[PDB]
Amino acid sequence: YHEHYMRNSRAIGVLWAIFTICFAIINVVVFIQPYWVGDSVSTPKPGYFGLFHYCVGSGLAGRELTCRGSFTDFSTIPSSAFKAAAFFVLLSMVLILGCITCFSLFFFCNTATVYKICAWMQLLAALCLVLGCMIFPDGWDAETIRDMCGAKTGKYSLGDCSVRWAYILAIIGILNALILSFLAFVLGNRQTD
Amino acid sequence: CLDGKDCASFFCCFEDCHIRIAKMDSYARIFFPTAFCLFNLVYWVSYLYLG
Amino acid sequence: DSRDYSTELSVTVAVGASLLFLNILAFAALYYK
Ligand SMILES: CCCCCCCC/C=C\CCCCCCCC(=O)O[C@H](COC(=O)CCCCCCCCCCCCCCC)COP(=O)(O)OC[C@@H](O)CO
Ligand SMILES: CCCCCCCC/C=C\CCCCCCCC(=O)O[C@H](COC(=O)CCCCCCCCCCCCCCC)COP(=O)(O)OC[C@@H](O)CO
Ligand SMILES: CCCCCCCCCCCC(=O)OC[C@H](COP(=O)([O-])O)OC(=O)CCCCCCCCCCC
Ligand SMILES: CC(C)CCC[C@@H](C)[C@H]1CC[C@H]2[C@@H]3CC=C4C[C@@H](O)CC[C@]4(C)[C@H]3CC[C@]12C
Ligand SMILES: CCCCCCCCCCCCCCCC(=O)O
Ligand SMILES: CCCCCCCCCC
Ligand SMILES: [Cl-]
Repeated sequence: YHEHYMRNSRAIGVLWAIFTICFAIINVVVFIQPYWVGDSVSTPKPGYFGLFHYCVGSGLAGRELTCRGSFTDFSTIPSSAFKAAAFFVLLSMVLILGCITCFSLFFFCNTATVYKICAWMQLLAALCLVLGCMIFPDGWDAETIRDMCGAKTGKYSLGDCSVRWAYILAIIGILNALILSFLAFVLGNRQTD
Repeated sequence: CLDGKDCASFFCCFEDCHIRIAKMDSYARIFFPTAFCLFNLVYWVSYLYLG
Repeated sequence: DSRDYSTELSVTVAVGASLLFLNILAFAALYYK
C-alpha cells in the first residue's frame, strides 16, 4: 500500500510539473501574441490588439496592417489600463517561471516545503492574471480602440469587436493557475501524510 | 484544508520554516543557472519566433 | 480573408477543456483516498 502511495505521489507530481510547464507556455503565448480582441464584420476597420501591441488596417479593401505598441516602450501603449494589465500578466509570467526554477530546489529542500512554495507562487500567478484580465477591458474606451472597433465600444463593452483566441486562453490560464496551485498544496500536505 | 488539517497547517510551512541557510549556497548553485537558462530561452524565443 | 473566428475558437476551447480535464483527473486521483 505504501509503495503504491509513493508511486502515485511521484507520478502525479511529475504530471503536475508537466502541466505547470504547459501553463507557463500558455502565459508566455497570451502575453506575447496580439490576439486578445479583434475586428468583426460590422467593424469600421480590420485588425487586432493585445495587451500592448495593436495592428489596424488602413481601410482600402486590403490588409495593409500598420502595427504599433511595445511593452519596452510604455508611451506606445494606448491606455493606462492596458499598461497595468500588461504589467500584471508579466508578474504572473515572472512567478510561474520562478516556480519552474524552484523545481530545482527539490534536490535539497524538503519536497513538502517546495511543493508548498511553488504552490503559493502559482496562486499569486493566478491572482495577477485575474487582475490583468479584469483591468484590460477598462482601457477599451481609449481613442485608438474606439477608432478601431466603433463608437459603441467603451469600458467593459465589446461594441462591435469580438474576443479572439488569446483572451479566452488567458481565462483558461487563470483557471489552470488556480487549479494547479491547489493540486500542489494538497501534493504538499500529502507528502507528509 | 478539505482534508481537515489546520488552514496554516495545510497552506503555509509555519512549522520548520530561517534555519536552513547553510545550504543556501547549495541552493543557489543550481537555482541561478536554471533561472538564467529559462530567461534566455523565453527571451530568444520571444524576440526571434513569436515576435 | 473570410473574417470568421469559429474553428480557431473551437480548437482553443477544446485544448483548454482538455487541460482542465487532465487537472480534474489529478484531483480525482488525490481526493480518492
Ligand atoms: C538600467 C540598467 C541598469 C540597472 C538595471 C536594473 C534592472 C531594471 C529593469 C529594467 C529597466 C528599468 C526601467 C527603465 C525604463 C525605461 C526608462 C523609463 O522609465 O522612461 C520612461 C519609460 O520608457 C519606456 O518606454 C520603458 C517602458 C518599459 C520599461 C520596462 C520594460 C520591461 C522590463 C522588464 C524587466 C524584467 C526583469 C526580470 C528579472 C528576472 C519614459 O520616459 P520618457 O520621458 O523618455 O517618455 C517620453 C517618451 O516620448 C520617450 O520616448
Ligand atoms: C521547455 C521547458 C523547460 C523547463 C525545464 C524545467 C527543468 C528545470 C530544471 C531542473 C528540474 C529539477 C527536477 C528535479 C526532480 C528530482 C526529484 C527527486 O530528487 O526525487 C524525489 C521526488 O521529488 C519530486 O517528486 C519532485 C518532482 C519533480 C518535478 C519537476 C521536474 C520536471 C522535469 C520534467 C521536464 C518535462 C519537460 C517537458 C516540456 C514539454 C525527491 O528526492 P529525495 O527524496 O531524495 O529528497 C528528499 C530530501 O530529504 C532531500 O532531497
Ligand atoms: C559546471 C559544473 C561543474 C561541477 C560539476 C557538477 C557538480 C556535481 C557535484 C555533485 C553534487 C554535490 O554533492 O556537490 C555539490 C553540491 C553539494 O556540495 P556539499 O556542500 O554538500 O559538499 O551539490 C549541488 O549543489 C548540486 C550541483 C549543482 C551543479 C549545477 C551545475 C550547473 C553549472 C552552471 C555553470 C555552467
Ligand atoms: C528570473 C526568471 C525566474 C524569470 C525571467 C523572466 C523573463 C523571461 C521575462 C522578464 C521580462 C520579459 C520581457 C518583457 C518585455 C518584452 C517585450 C515584448 O514585446 C516581448 C516579450 C518581452 C521581451 C519579455 C520576454 C520575457 C522576459 C525577458
Ligand atoms: C555558459 C552557459 C550559460 C548558459 C546559458 C546559455 C545562453 C547564454 C546566452 C548566449 C547568447 C549568445 C548569442 C546567441 C545569438 C544567436 O541566437 O545566434
Ligand atoms: C512554442 C512556443 C513556446 C514559447 C516559449 C515557451 C516558454 C515556456 C516557459 C519556459
Ligand atoms: Cl514590445
